[PDB]
Amino acid sequence: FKRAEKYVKEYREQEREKIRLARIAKQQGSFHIPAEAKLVFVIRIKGINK
Amino acid sequence: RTYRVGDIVDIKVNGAVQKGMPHKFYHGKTGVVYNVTKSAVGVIVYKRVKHRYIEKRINVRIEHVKPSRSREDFLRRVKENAELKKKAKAEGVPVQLKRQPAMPREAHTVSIADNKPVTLAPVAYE
Amino acid sequence: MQVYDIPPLLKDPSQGGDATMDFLVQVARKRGRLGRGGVPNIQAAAMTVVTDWRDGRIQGWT
Amino acid sequence: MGRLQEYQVIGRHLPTEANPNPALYRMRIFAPNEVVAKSRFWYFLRGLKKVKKATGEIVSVNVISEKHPLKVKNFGIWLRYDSRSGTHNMYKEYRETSRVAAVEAMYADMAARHRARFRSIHILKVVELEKTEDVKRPYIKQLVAKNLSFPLPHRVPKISTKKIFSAKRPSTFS
Amino acid sequence: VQKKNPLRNKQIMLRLNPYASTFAKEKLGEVKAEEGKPPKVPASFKELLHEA
Amino acid sequence: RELIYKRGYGKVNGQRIPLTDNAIIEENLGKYGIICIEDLIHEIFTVGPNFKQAANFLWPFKLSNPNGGFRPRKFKHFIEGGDLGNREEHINALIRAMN
RNA sequence: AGCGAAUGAACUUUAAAUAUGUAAGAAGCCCUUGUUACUUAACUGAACGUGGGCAUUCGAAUGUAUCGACACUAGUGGGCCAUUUUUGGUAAGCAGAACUGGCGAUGCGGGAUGAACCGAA
Repeated sequence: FKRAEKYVKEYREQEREKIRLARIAKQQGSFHIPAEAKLVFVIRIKGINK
Repeated sequence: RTYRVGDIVDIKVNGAVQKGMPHKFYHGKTGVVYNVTKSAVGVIVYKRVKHRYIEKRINVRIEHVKPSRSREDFLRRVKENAELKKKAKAEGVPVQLKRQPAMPREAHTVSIADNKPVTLAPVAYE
Repeated sequence: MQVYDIPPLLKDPSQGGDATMDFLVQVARKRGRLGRGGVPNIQAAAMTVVTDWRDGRIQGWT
Repeated sequence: MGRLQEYQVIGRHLPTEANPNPALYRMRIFAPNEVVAKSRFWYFLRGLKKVKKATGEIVSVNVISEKHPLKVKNFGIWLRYDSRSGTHNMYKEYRETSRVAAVEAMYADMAARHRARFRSIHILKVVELEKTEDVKRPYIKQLVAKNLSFPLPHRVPKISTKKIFSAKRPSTFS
Repeated sequence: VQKKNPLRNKQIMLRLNPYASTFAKEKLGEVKAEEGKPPKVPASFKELLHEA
Repeated sequence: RELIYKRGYGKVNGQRIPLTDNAIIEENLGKYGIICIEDLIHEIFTVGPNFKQAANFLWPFKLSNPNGGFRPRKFKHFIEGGDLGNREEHINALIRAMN
């Protein structure tokens, strides 16, 4: 219970912390580049022929 | 150059000497020396046939062979973590020894001051 | 807890005997003191916790 | 292509110890979504300069919306299209309320009239004719003309396609 | 004997995630933004935005 | 979250057993600190130190065909109007249709 | 890319894509010290012995429906077509190599129909 309470917190802060930095850099006169994604889901949608 | 029975060599096949040249399949390959003669040398080179592999013992002259430095990485890396492991155990601070495959880039900012962007057309006219 | 993350671990039977082994395991995963099979090196993290206390990374008094 | 949007794409070469703080290029791109706007940015940039996707990064992507999508503007598009002979310039004009509606009508026009595909059309410049009497095409000038008013002859009724039979014959005066 | 979707029946959801009760009770999925008057976009960002 | 809750299955002694209880997570991944199904969500999403072991414990997800279908020209690039390749955040619309 | 670096595909600070050889520990490393039937001016090399560290990150990623040695036992040892690369030639066809893929032992959906097409076993 306590660990998932902690986990759902960081899901909220990480969204807000990425949002606020793009807002701050915009106002300060800069551009913020988010981190390239560290997780990829791959779905195979075509059969193995030829 | 001195070549010992049982070392890794690279076969380049120079076109200056027409004697003792191999086929173009053994040009630009890497094998192991197993027999040394007065003027030629014998190299075992793996070859691919369909799904399996076959070892072919061919004769290459001295003028076409060259030593490989694939041992250069392995000997350098084996020493390199060994001295650090000696150092890290002496210091009592844990140290990463393996090599990590090039993580994604993190997040940062870019100031537009002194670097006002220039707008480009799809094609260049000037 | 705030210095070294320290999520809520299980105190198990009694108090202190099993909590130290739990608090070292979470510190090993967070700091990076794992094993060859991914196991948490309890001796490494407890040394790393001892490394922090002698260096002053933990606060306390009598 | 579909619900096109117009994106501002800022990109630059990857920073280097020898060359810190790179040139920071910018292009305006008409793309259906973000992932092709980034792809079309690196397509053009590798054509002009040496910078490529592996050696570069995208600084920002921001959509741009019309100032006034409820006012009717005359737009002039200069474009360069590739045919089986070579590259040619055109200046086409269209009457819309937005810049994405300008290029949406452009791609439908070039496909219908010259059989041009998306990878052959280069949108050079899209301008809004801020004042009239700068319109130079006869079809658009025809719409701009004073106290314009036309009827609508031979308007077919909208009869439902599942109403197979009807009793009364339809009229075409509405 | 029968696979049960936690997204369909909330008893298996409460079996797996006990926090699902307090998540719905305190409306964590409807958290509002922090207060504060949002400052206007810089005028320099606007002229960049419609340069050409 | 919906991939693990709905189509989540494990590798316990080489068998595909669904994660119906929190207990079977601990008996196979509890030596890495993963004892709940929220732990497995956290490890997969925010890529952690035990991602090597969590992803292989996860059986490959047997998804269905997408509801509504693919695009008309399926075997072209996503940047060229099709479905093959990298689509970044647009994989979520495909996940919702297939799962 | 540059030659507001030098020099001039045969220019290079740098460096592609793209296929394609070779290595990525404990069955491993280095050097110290001794011998030999081999070799060298010479433990200079090869071999036999000696010493050490790390076994709770033992030295990239991903996967792993086990792997290896020995012995014994059946059926096989034809080709046709296409992509790409490549050698030669014709007025044009065409002929020959190498890789891969399909059909050969393969049913189903589609292309009205179909050995060689598309999807999918």
